[PDB]
Amino acid sequence: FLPILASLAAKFGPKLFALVTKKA
Repeated sequence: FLPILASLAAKFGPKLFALVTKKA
């Protein structure tokens, strides 16, 4: 889903992957 942008949100946001994608 998406090009790299979704994974960039994940990587540059450890805040974002923990919050948005709930991986924390």
